[PDB]
Amino acid sequence: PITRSSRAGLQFPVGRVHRLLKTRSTAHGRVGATAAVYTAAILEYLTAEVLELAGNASKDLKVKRISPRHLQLAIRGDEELDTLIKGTIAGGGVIPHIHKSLI
Amino acid sequence: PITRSSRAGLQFPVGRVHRLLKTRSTAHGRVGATAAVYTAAILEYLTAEVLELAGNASKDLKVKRISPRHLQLAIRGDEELDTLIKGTIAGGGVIPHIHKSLI
Amino acid sequence: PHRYRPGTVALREIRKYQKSTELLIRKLPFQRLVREIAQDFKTDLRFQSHAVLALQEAAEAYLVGLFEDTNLCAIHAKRVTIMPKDIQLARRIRGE
Amino acid sequence: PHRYRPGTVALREIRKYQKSTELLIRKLPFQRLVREIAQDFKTDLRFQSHAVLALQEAAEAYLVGLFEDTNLCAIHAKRVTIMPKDIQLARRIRGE
Amino acid sequence: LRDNIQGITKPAIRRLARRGGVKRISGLIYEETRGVLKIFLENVIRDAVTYTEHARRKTVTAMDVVYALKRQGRTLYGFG
Amino acid sequence: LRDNIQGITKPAIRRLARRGGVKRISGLIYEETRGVLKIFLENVIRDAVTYTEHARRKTVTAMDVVYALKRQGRTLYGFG
Amino acid sequence: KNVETYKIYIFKVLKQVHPDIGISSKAMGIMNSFINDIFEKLAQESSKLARYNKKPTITSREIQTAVRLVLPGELAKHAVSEGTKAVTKFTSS
Amino acid sequence: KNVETYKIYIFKVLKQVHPDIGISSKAMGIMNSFINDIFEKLAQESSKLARYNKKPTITSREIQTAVRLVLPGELAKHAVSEGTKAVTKFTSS
DNA sequence: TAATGCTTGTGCCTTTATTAAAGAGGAAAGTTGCGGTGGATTAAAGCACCATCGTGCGGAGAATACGATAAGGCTCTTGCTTCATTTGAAGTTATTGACAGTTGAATCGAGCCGCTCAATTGGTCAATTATGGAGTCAATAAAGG
DNA sequence: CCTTTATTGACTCCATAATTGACCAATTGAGCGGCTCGATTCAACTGTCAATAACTTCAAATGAAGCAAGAGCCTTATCGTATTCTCCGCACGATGGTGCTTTAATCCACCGCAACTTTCCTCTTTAATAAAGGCACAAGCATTA
Repeated sequence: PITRSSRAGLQFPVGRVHRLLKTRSTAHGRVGATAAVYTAAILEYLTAEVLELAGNASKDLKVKRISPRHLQLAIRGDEELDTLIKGTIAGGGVIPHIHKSLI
Repeated sequence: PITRSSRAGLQFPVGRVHRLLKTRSTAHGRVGATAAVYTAAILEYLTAEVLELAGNASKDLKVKRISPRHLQLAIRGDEELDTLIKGTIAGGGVIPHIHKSLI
Repeated sequence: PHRYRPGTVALREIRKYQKSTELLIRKLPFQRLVREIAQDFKTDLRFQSHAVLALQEAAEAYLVGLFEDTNLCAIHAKRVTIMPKDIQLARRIRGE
Repeated sequence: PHRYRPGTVALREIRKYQKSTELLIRKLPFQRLVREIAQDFKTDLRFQSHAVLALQEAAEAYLVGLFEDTNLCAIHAKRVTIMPKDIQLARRIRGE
Repeated sequence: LRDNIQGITKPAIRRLARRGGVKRISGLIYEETRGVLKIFLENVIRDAVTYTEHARRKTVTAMDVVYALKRQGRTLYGFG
Repeated sequence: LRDNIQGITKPAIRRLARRGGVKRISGLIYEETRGVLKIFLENVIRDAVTYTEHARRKTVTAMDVVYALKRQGRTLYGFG
Repeated sequence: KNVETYKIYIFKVLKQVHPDIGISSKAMGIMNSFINDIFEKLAQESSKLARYNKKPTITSREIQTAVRLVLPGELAKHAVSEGTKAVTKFTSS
Repeated sequence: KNVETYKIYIFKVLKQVHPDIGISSKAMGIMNSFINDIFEKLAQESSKLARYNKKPTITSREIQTAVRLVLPGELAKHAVSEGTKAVTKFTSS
């Protein structure tokens, strides 16, 4: 048996995503396999982007583990991820910034 | 044959709303009849409220017809409908208001 | 000859344009501008007339609302003249 | 004796609290306030601890964002002190 | 088509400001407004053209504009 | 429970203003902030209690709070 | 291909409320769009509620909860009153 | 009852990008929530697209259009490239 | 205050175009029965939420001296408003012609359902390493000189 | 710039807690086939969108002149800020008690599916009356004195 993920060269599960799409479909719709492959590929891409930025931010501070603070810094430092992710991160804090006229 | 609308004492259609709800359900859902009755009653209530306010606004201006201007006036003059309806009305204009410091 | 002090005819125009409901921008320049903008996304597009009309209504409503916000921002700073900084402040607070 | 000019310790606190990530309001008063507010919607309710924690985090984030907007509004009017009118203007432009 | 943004004349901007209750206007307001309008139109037209391309068509329809406006939380009534 | 809104002391409000980059604060700010916080809490708690009542329960769950926050466009991560 | 709208029922309600006032075509289209928007919101909220509690059937309880979540205050209370009255009349008929 | 999460696959991706960096439990939960949110948005947009054009089935075309509608600019371009590459590899395998 | 220009609200003719009324037909809602899945009911057991005490210490409340900021007033000039003259481009009307949208069949391709196998993923346990506390030293900045 | 004093980053060590690796089970994804519907291709009608001229006239451009509003500077007094002393209630640590949530089995009840009948809701045609354009016009405001 060969998994669909190894067939498409992915790390994320294709069968699980296909099952979730089928569960969430409306009024006896249908879902193809290429849809699941596409969705898994995009999820993997977004995860890799966020994790790469977070790991670089972590290495900037000379630590070996990622915490919510590093995720907050990585997301708020990137414009595309800032637009995409509008949510609140628990324990993330804010980006240090002070206005010029207050100094 | 007795229609469901006359059985429930409504003007809006119950069968049409039930069919639409059944169409919009997701992944082997089910819809009862009381749901359709409830939805039709609420739609009728909202329509009656908006039409009553619009007709009063129309009579304030000594006309015998309702236009988008009257709908805009009625909706923006009522806080509940102002919160509920945030859309833009084509041909409605604005509510006449001027600031005290500009006069 | 007869002359009016500044701000009187402005108030008359404010009262006159707040009572009407017609469109305020000409149609042909707007259609040309929309076509030029859409040229950058796909080549040789065709437009339906009601599409251009809907775009014009939405744009005019957006601009009127933004000008109301700008007027509030200008009054807050003890002025009657609106400046680009007020537009920038309103757009920043709105999240744009 | 040794004293500091006004605004120096304020800047130190600004730099200190922008670097940490902990909660700033005490937990027991917030829990009591939440229970009192919920008393008006249903009688004899029970609360899970994580629910109160989530409410506190959301409220603190909301207040910090509102204070950033208020600071912008105060700077626009050539001031360094924030006033209730700035909060009112920010909440009006936000659509609240 | 080139340099069509200048077709939005200053009198039209003045009328739009009048409808909003504005009494006095500066000189750079017109350029600022032209830029803002261009950004807004770019967003809406991009979404509408995507909707048109999905349906394998070549003409932009008013319903594509309606959907594109609704996507950004700018629902419009009277054309749907 | 009565008069618990005053349990949000002014040092806590000062710390919250410090985190937001504020340098000077007036005197009525504390009352204004208390009112604003009360309104926000009322909205969120009303939605959460409705969610709890639908499920035929008597205890408020963190997931009800998460859903109530997501309803008003205030999505929160770390508790779901 | 015929198109389905609510114009007949809007006319019936208007003649119930104001016997001697008419309506134009643009206003009728606007009201049709508004009704469609409200129906969208209600159906969406009901589906989400059914998903959260792991029950596949939409009942008047889900509709009532969705109405309480969507409409504000006095509107919600009066709408709940009308819906309950209609359901009682339907069952008792 | 077993609960489904993406922790294993997030760990695999992290070990791909940074072989010598770990992750805590809170950060992993946050990432799980973020992935769930993105999946929700994509599925919602695909369903709406299928409804508009009267096509019952969801294909990679609907997913591509939904991705173009949801993600901004360069993110959308790169994501489309990766998705197309994955689909081509899947079909050719 | 006051007249007097001037612009707007009110009354009337027009005429017209836009909403109310009627008709055919076709699309959908009501009726009845049948089966099978989903909602409501009851009991148990365990976990979770509330109430009690102790305590002791770090944060909160009140007074104090005071320096710096918001507010008010005056000058002033440069930029934005009002008005005329001339022109140029938008708006209206009628006309061609081709392109693209829509509809109707035919057909091949693909997704769903169904049972078995076995590999994959979730939960539990011990640990070792990265992280927080505490103390100390040196580098940096601030208040007065 | 210099000196003194308070503050914070960098270094070291110690404890510890929390992330990683290993092992059991229990869950669902892959496989193969049969079948039926849905996306794709092709042809024909035909609706409408883009391009053309001809003409008018009303709004847009430009300039002159004028006036008042934003901006800068100076003064004041009051009000938030930094510091010290006292106390007070919050957070940490155990301990009961109970009530509310979840799970499992059962019963019933109600909703979807399928075919037939009928009646009601939706495009097409006519009109008649309410509303915008034009004319006339009284009256209430704006302006210089």
